Amino acid sequence: AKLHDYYKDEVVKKLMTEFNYNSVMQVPRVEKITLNMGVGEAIADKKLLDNAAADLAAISGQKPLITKARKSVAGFKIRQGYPIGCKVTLRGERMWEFFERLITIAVPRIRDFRGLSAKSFDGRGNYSMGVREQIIFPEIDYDKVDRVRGLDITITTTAKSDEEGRALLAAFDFPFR
Amino acid sequence: MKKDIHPKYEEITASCSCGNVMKIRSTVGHDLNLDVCSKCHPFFTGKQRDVATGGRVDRFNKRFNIP
Amino acid sequence: MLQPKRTKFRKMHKGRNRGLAQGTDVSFGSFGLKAVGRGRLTARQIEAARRAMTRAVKRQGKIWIRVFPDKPITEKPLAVRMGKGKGNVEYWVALIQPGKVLYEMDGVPEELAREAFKLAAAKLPIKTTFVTKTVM
Amino acid sequence: DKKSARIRRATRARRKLQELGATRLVVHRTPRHIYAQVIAPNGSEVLVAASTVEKAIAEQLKYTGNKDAAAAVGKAVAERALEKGIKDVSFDRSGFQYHGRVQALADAAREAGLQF
Amino acid sequence: GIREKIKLVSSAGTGHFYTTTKNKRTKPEKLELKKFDPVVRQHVIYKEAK
RNA sequence: UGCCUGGCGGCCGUAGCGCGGUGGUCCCACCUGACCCCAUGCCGAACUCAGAAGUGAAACGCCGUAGCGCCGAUGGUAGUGUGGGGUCUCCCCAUGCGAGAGUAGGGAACUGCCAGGCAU
RNA sequence: UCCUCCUAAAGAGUAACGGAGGAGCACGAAGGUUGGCUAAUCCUGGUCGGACAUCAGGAGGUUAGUGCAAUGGCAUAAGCCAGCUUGACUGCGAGCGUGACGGCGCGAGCAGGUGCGAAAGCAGGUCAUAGUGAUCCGGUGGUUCUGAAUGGAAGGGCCAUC
RNA sequence: CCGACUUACCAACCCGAUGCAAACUGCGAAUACCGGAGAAUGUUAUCACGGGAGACACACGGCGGGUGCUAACGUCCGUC
Ligand SMILES: [Mg+2]
Ligand SMILES: [Mg+2]
Ligand SMILES: [Mg+2]
Ligand SMILES: [Mg+2]
Ligand SMILES: [Mg+2]
Ligand SMILES: [Mg+2]
Ligand SMILES: [Mg+2]
Ligand SMILES: [Mg+2]
Ligand SMILES: [Mg+2]
Ligand SMILES: [Mg+2]
Ligand SMILES: [Mg+2]
Ligand SMILES: [Zn+2]
Repeated sequence: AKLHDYYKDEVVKKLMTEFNYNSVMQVPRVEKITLNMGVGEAIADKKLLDNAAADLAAISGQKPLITKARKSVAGFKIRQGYPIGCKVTLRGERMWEFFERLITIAVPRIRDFRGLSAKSFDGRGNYSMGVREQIIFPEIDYDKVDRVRGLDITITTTAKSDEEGRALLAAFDFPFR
Repeated sequence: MKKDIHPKYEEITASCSCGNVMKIRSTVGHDLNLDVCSKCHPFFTGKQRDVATGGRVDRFNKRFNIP
Repeated sequence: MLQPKRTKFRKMHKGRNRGLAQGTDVSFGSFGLKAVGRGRLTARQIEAARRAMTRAVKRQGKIWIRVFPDKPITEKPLAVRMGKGKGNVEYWVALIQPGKVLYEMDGVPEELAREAFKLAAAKLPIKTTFVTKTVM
Repeated sequence: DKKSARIRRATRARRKLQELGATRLVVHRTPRHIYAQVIAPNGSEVLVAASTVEKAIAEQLKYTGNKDAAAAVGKAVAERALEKGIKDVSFDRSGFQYHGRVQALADAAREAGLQF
Repeated sequence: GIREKIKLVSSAGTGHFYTTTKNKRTKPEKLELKKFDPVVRQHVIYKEAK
């Protein structure tokens, strides 16, 4: 919670002063971070998915969820019930630890960096993004992983709109344009 | 957290080439020395880019020694 | 040739043509052709009337078809005996009750619309009449 | 949401008890308080009740919302039912699991004398 | 009609048995079930037979 | 006795949606923490436990308001049982029953038991 | 031969070489019970990834789902998931439905012995309706029955089965 | 590096106005049927058991339909 404490001492009041919120809990707070990574090639090789699951358990210290097909789609040759994806949800101290790790170490390590887009808020303030490459996390040992495998990071926030969503992210010195 | 099934998850340390060391808890397994951090980056108010940070750039120009 | 693009079933019972009509008012245009009698309008009958009626007004105004052939009619081939299943669908018809407005017209003078409906009603088996729009 | 899910959980036991025509001991649980009512088979009239929102029970309870609070209210509700003449009831957890205070209340009622 | 009639004989040795069906191409292992024995009036293990 | 709140019903849209406002004494909810009781195909989100710092934001309750949902006559029409007629693929007459849709309107529920808080 | 809908005229039933579709199974879990859970579709944002894979939010509210046709039903789910388990129990059976009959179906409750649940309780197969074949003749196991002078035995009977 | 517009093209979903249905129903009769009570009328007209049958080729007419051509002194059902 080394950034949870950082949140509650300045950021709450910072949004309070500049948005005229009536109560302090009206200042939004990030509730969970969902770590999604859909392999899409388990049909070709089941065995690449367990290795992929191990990769995501290294980057974030949690066992990932193996998602099911949930519906048969012939355009991709999938039948329902087949393992197709990997998922983790992080809340509380583990969530904050992953958040600070991402922003401080990993986000600078992005190749061909230009920062992050500020328009991917789905209209309701919840951020979602995709990293192009996976070696950027120091948890995984370079040269011991089979292939590069990106993933999607979505920040689900209590914020009801993107404007106050941007205030929360910016008060964390999130990389906006 | 389920304990038998879950990986070991303890405290580590990570130092930057600039001499800035960050205290954090992760699962790399052992301490590491990283090269670029959030503070030493041109996008995070990076007036002092990593050019002033040496490396294989120094070996070349100290090899060549031609201004 | 008016005809449903697809149907839930390809054959239907004969049924009965009883009762009065729904849609007895000029709802779209200003003038209308209203059925006085009852009977069946084949798609060929409806389409032949439409050709005469649209050609009468020199392709002016707007023409509305208010009826649709949705009832399929089967006919046994020549010189086949009774039974051996139901016949094959030959054509489609709409059932017509007294008072139903069959065609509507707009954008043309009343004296021209009256003449156009005369030529059109010459193609229909059922007695018709000329009606105009009214405020209810 | 939360309350709607709990009602859907409780409904099957509630309707089954109504069909059996059994006196039903309904337990309610909130983070600060726990409630218990003995309900007549017709379902509209209550017979005895005991809760931690009560002047008599609160002074003894150090902190309402505890298992000891559940034991106190269970003994209290059980003695009131016993002295009125009600001896056989059917438990209605009201969509809660029979693990903590619901189990604690039921366990408290057992020693004092209810049959369920 | 792939499923075939099989006999489940009590392990109590009384000769009573039940009949049922089993698919033998899959699940080729024996079927075992604690079932009631009307002769000894008890529940005993019944084993696959026939 | 009046108001507020919680629980269990009656009842099953006149009762449900939407829009706006309003409540934290108690209550309710959010909420604090979690080796633990207990739990997550992972995750204290839910479930559970230990608590009461903050807050009524959401939710929930209450108040107001017809943009809907809903209820809805009278009259007429359709149909139809019995008997009798015609120009008999369909109608009509005597008599009995009499819709559906629509219209004028109504309408922001009413109510029972217990428990608590405030007031008298 | 059997099941579903319409014809079939608002109880049941109702014909045609009338209009349309299915069955001759499957499952020791896909059954019992306890606990838990709730879709289709669309919009917005998101690595490969696009109309359409996994993810977050929203709308929407069953427009999904049911092992297999159709109708009726299903949220207290009868739909989805997990733990434990064999009640897919044995002898009966008030009463009732449906058939000319053969027969078919439903069933509380009683007895014995069980499973799940803390308990009230639930369980005599599956959301229901197709998945089927009389009698004779034999085969197999058991049996407190019979046994052509008697004691056996063969054969027969009864029960369970092919 | 993510962009911002535009035109007389196509245009799904949605809205408003229209109809149609044996295998459509958010509505819905008249009758018919089942049951309870009451009077009057009816040679028990009702049920059960037993002795004896015949009959199981129907026809037309009305009303409600399928089939046929709302053709047939056609054909197949319901009801009188
Ligand atoms: Mg009227
Ligand atoms: Mg009306
Ligand atoms: Mg009306
Ligand atoms: Mg009928
Ligand atoms: Mg009838
Ligand atoms: Mg099933
Ligand atoms: Mg002898
Ligand atoms: Mg004969
Ligand atoms: Mg005959
Ligand atoms: Mg006849
Ligand atoms: Mg004849
Ligand atoms: Zn640095």
